[PDB]
Amino acid sequence: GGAMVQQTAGFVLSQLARHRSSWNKETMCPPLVVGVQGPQGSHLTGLLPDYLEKHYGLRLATMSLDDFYLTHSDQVKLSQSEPDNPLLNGRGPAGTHDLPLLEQCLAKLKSINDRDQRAQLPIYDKSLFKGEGDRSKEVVEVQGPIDVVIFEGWMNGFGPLSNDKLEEKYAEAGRQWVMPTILLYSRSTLHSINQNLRQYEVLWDQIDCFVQIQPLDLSYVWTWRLQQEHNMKAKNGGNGMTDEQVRHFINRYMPSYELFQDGIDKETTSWRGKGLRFIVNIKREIVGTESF
Repeated sequence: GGAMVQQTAGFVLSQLARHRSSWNKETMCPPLVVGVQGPQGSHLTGLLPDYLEKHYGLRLATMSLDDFYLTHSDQVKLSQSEPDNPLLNGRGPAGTHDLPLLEQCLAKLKSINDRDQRAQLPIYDKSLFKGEGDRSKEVVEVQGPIDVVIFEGWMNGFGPLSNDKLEEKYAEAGRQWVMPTILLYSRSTLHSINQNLRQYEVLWDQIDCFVQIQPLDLSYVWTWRLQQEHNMKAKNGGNGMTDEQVRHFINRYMPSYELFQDGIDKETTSWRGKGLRFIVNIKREIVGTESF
């Protein structure tokens, strides 16, 4: 109900109206697909659906990237095929998501207004296999018609690099050295994640407009994720990662922020000119907004 939710609602409503005006086909207008990206550390995508449904009469469906991780069996196969890549030894980065399922579900949602109008979305249970995670048997039932699809994720919209450009960033980091986390990894490990990320471009191209939460400084992500783990531990009897384990956890994600986050803001994206960025301080207060 706060400023970010209200401002994001205004943007969704305006983008929906443009989408509906622009639709130049004989079939029904598809849902507006809103991509959402923001760092580790309720929150926007937890509050925004009920706000739009209650106050603006919209029907929403939400896709969260983490619910589309590979099944545990498939992730084990991935780890075994890339034993020297620490980033692929468990869920998280590019390559650890089920891209056929993501594409199938987004295409299903995008045809859900056609005139039968139903979709099923996966749920991922991070506690299974002693915390390694697996797809749940439970699903989310979606009943059309749908005005808006929120498709959110810590790396949604992240763009791959040319080989030369990845090398450029890796070499630059080495000449400068808050150590850049890409220096924790081999060049071949980083190239693999980059190549994995190229497979997401068909998925990104299904997004119509975009909302991004950008910290003033990438260092906030560590601080926020520590707060989150302490908050969760304080409410669930004290079960969670240690501070050191949170650090190692976030060090697996930070190279992706360092290398690929700028791909959200570039001339070739499907949401170019239809993006809203919130710039936030460490207290998560909006300190600026930008369009992209």
